[PDB]
Amino acid sequence: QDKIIHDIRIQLRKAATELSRWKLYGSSKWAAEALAGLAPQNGFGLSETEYDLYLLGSTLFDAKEFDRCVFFLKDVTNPYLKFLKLYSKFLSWDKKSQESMENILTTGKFTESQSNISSILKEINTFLESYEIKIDDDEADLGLALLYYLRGVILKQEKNISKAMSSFLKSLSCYSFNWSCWLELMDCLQKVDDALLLNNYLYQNFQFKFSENLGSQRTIEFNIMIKFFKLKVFEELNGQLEDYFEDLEFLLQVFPNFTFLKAYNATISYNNLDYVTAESRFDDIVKQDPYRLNDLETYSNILYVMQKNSKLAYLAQFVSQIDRFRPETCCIIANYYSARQEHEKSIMYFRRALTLDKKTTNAWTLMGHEFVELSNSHAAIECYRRAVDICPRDFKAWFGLGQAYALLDMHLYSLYYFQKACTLKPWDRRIWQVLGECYSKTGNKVEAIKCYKRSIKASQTVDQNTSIYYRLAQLYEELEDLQECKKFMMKCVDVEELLEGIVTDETVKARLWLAIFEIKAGNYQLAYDYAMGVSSGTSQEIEEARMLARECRRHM
Amino acid sequence: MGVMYFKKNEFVKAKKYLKKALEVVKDLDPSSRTTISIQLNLGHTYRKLNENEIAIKCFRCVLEKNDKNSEIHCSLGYLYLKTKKLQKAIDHLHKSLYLKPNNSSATALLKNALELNVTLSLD
Amino acid sequence: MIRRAPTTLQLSHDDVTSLIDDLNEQKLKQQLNIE
Repeated sequence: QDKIIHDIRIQLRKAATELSRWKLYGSSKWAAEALAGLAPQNGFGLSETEYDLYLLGSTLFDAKEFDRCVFFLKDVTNPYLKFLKLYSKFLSWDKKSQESMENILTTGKFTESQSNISSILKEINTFLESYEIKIDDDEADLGLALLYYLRGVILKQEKNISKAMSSFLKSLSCYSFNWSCWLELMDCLQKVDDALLLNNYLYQNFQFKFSENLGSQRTIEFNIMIKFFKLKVFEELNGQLEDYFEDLEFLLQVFPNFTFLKAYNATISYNNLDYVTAESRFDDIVKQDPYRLNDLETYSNILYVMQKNSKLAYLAQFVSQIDRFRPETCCIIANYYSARQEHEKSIMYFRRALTLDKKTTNAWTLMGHEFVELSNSHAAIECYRRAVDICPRDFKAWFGLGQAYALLDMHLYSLYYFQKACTLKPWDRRIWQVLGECYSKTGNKVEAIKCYKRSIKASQTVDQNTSIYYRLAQLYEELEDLQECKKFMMKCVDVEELLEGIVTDETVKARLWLAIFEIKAGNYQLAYDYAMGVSSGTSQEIEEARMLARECRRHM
Repeated sequence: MGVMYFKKNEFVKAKKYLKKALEVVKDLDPSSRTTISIQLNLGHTYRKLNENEIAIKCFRCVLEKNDKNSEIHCSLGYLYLKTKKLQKAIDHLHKSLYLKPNNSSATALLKNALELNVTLSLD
Repeated sequence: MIRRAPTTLQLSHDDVTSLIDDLNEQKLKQQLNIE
């Protein structure tokens, strides 16, 4: 620490004010909030005849009169005042850029297209090419980073992801300590192997502009929120972690009582499916910052699994009391109605929350689940599709499609959808088993076993493996490996001893088949032993086992 | 003329004239149904000529130029199905049927990709 | 004076069906080698 923390305070004060100056609410909100957690430097390149336009442009933007700002700055030769016009020009188009299909679902009304950004993108390229000083060398300043960041997000709109990375990384090199720029960098990955490749780029190829930044900040490893970058990537997708635990500790010692870190830290418990510890960590945040509403839908999601409706209802009452039209408020309320089995009304509030941001967390997927319980099976599959388009890293979106298509007669579609989600979260025990069950329709029995044998290993606890053991024998019966059927269906019989003789229905079929098989093999004494082992179940199995027992005794 | 010479199954003078047209208009007409059309046609000639490699790149650059187009996605899926890259073609197919409702040929090609996915047993 | 859309042609039915048939050939002959 020592002067390192003091050096952060001064420079973080900069990122809080200049970013707020040029109408970037999201980035400045994080930076300003980081001042409170952490335990008037002014300057800009402007002339008196041009400084008025910035006041003119800023105050019209604040009054939310977006379009008139564009006209009043029709010509601006300032290096980075042009960004403010172009930013307003972009958002003016975006609010009316609603896809026709997606709009029917998000509203339910059931009733020039994109050429603007093509001109918007071309303008940025034209301005930069004709600009005096490029990104190279120790030139450039904060203002140029905004232009490149704006250029990057427009590029992501046309799904030019490959070039989008180059623009964003180029903006961050010029100016660091901009949080909103890195959020858009998250959505560019949509894969696991590139993250380490991108990590290699930062460690070797990437370099910072020390001219703008303060001391001990050009270096990548002494930088503080490069850890924030590493923290975010390894929670969205686990993969293989590099220094994840060590750098997390250092960031925890700094930034005391920082609510975002605690919410992130507790979200790890939810990702690890440790609900009991998740509530305790979440609850402390509520006491500290009652009026913070971000990432509160995760709190409702955790409470939904525990089904603590009494606790959940008060959370909805408390959340809705202070604010009634933020996306997390409506999402929590919509989650509440589901607990009351009113799946038909939860869509309404999920619908309302979506119209607020239209790029949220997994609120699209939760909308799809509520349709499934209504047996619509067609709104859900298309509702699930929209979540795929926005965030292709969402496990639940892909799984919902494969699960929904499983109910549908055509199971062949479900294989591909499960395969993609399989790569995203290979650690889940359910997805491997469900993939194998749907994959048996394919008729290629060999690959199912490689999937099936991975399901049992990933299933951890052995008692749930009794059900899938019977599936292994059934598939092996389709091949000339009836002996292999015996050994595995013997294994589930052994698990009965481990499970204190639960003698469930699954082992009832397991025991009777083995007596029948051993009878066919001439081992009457052995088959007689399992004959009395089926002492419970349906009447027919009791009668059949007694017939096997009666038969075995005659041949002894 | 390039289309004309493509129609008579010559596939050499068509390519030459289309390439000449494209080098003439390298500087101007970045969009607006002229660069898109010529590059798409040249890629289609390359596809029929079985030179799929450069076809991949030209179809990709057209796709990144303009993205809402079912024909480009269907042709790229066909190009991938010509090789063995089914993992990177089923997504393009699905996007193509998302963009345009029927696409009967695209539906048949996607169905064939499904039977391939059933047959293959890759890890 | 206005120019209409220039002539562009896409995948016909005959060539895609021929590729379907060839694709069936190659997913039909290899399992004979396996068996």
